[PDB]
Amino acid sequence: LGSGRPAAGKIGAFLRKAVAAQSYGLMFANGKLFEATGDALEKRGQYGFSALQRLDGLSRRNLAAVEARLGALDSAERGLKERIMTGAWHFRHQSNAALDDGKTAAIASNHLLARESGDKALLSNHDFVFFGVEFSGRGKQDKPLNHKHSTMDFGANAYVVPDTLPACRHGYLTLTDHFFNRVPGGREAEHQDFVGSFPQMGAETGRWIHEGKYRQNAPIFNYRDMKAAVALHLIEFLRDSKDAAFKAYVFDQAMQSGQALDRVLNSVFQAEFHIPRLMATTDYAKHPLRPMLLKEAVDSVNLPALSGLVSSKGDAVTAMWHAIDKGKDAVAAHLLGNWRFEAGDFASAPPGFYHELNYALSEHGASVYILDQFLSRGWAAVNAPFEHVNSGETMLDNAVKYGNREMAAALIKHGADRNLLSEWNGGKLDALLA
Amino acid sequence: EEEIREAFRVFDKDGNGYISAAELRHVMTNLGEKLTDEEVDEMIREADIDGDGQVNYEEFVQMM
Amino acid sequence: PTYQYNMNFEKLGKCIIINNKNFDKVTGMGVRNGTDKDAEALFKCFRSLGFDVIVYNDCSCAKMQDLLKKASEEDHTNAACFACILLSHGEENVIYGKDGVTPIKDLTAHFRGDRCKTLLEKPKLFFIQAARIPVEADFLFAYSTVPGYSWFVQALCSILEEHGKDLEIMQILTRVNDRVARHFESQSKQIPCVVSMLTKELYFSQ
Repeated sequence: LGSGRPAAGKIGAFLRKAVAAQSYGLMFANGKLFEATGDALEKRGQYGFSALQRLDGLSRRNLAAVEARLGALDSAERGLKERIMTGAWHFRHQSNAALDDGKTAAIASNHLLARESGDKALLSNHDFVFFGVEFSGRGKQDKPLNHKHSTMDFGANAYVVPDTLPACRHGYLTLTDHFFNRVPGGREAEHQDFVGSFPQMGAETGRWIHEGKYRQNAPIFNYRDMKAAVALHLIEFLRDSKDAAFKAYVFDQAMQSGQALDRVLNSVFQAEFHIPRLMATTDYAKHPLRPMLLKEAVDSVNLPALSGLVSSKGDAVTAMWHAIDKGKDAVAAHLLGNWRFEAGDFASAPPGFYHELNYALSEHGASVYILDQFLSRGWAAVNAPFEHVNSGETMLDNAVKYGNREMAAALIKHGADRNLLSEWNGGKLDALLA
Repeated sequence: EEEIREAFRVFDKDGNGYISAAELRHVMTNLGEKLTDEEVDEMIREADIDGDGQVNYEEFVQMM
Repeated sequence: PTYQYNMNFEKLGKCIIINNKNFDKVTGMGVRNGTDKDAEALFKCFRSLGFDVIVYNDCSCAKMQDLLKKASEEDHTNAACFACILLSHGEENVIYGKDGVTPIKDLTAHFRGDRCKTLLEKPKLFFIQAARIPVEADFLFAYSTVPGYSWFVQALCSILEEHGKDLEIMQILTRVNDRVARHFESQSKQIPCVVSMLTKELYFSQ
């Protein structure tokens, strides 16, 4: 019971400091945008702590850049800075997948899903969890103010965590979307009624946000400099603004209320917070914002929600076509037993599907599980060629075309005539069988 | 900064160098700061440079 | 001559859409994401005009050659014209197949006036989308080397779905050049070129 129990926190504070250094190590090393500005880094098998040291180095540069742009702050501007500096934030992440179990909410990044099975080359920040930043400060169980970030409705469930989580000590924030660094105009903004009351502002919101000489140099700030950045970058816009009504709403009503401050910061910018690798915690809040639809759950694999969304055999057929196209296996397994279809159910083409049955099962990235279980029940013909897309070709034609060795194995296992392929396939089949 | 090298050694399974990997799993699972069991998996993945079941606290601080 | 192509036929003509989305590792090219949305917009748009649209996805160089070769050998007596759409990668006078490259001259080789009498005196439309030239008679090319987040295909459909049955083909493609020119300024001055060997004006009557 000596000095080991408090020092036991080093294990964890050091591991979260090493795991976070890998996600940033992927962003600086593999980021094409960081090479043009020279902010890129070296290449290692396990990126060291120098990746986090350049995060603080990059944050101090962007902070001192906007600090030198304004410098002489007005007296009323100093109070607005401390207002945002002292205001606690709530980070909002939306999606359609059930990411919690009622006790712990685990949200993995876009890169951690790859180890388990354009924009990715420009930034290489897909090893981070995306969050929409709310500046209300009215509690974590409070209703989410904003439903969309950069005109993107991510999902029907909102997972909110306060900035008190230890994982936020290593995160970073961009003023808008790190890729598309253009806060949209008034017509695209979410809360239209608030922006409509300020006319001369709606023409100044449609802008590109940047800092360096390159237009795409989206400003990046660490946790230590988040509040000091969004405050100064707001003052930089308020000083250039000609709107006499909006230049008075930020100094009067916005500093008093937390909701008015969010409407200002969510309209001037589109703040995006990122957490490396994984965001697993028990202190969170889940608010169902809107009802979820059928296609929303099939793509994100939300089987518990999908059980109630299907209330008829037609909705079950419609849900099956979405699993075939997007290539989800478990979604087809639940619909398999709960609803017993027939062969003529999937015979026609549903409205909104620009591919037919046989081609979707043989498309690029299609699942053999969706295909094998479909031919085992005999709900589709084995050698009937397509009559709408790539006509004159069979199931095995696409299987050998893309080179999928496993898809061609099951098609012949169900009796595929090897002599029904066109000339552009011929004898390449034997190189894929074994 | 330099005191981090002492931080792992206070609860080393042996004396110097190799530390038990499953020990660091249950340490963060209960003792120390109350961490989440879902996060514990990803912390040990990048930690064990050997990639089997051990801890190299001496080299890990030097490499990073 | 009425300075206007004769559109008094049964069917408007054939329309082939090549949609090469995935490519082999030997080519070293990436997947063209979003081209399925371009192929769907071009299908329902040209089908609305009156074409017999048939779509082919991820065709090899030998498949594309034989596809247009067998198309030019078809009977186009009851066809008012003919159209071809290409969606793949490209470089210089060549587009990318799934297994290599093929030149544009070979795709229009069997469509010359001597090698296709049924389409003689009828316009052969060619719309090319190549990211990163033969001069005959009654031919039209829509060459676009601008990648999109595509802007060209969406601007072509948005005008043909609004003025495809009331304006001439150059009025359509001219407004398409202005629409894509606006996107270079909004960023959400590269412009496609129109090579025209038409002898008459092109309207889309039934």
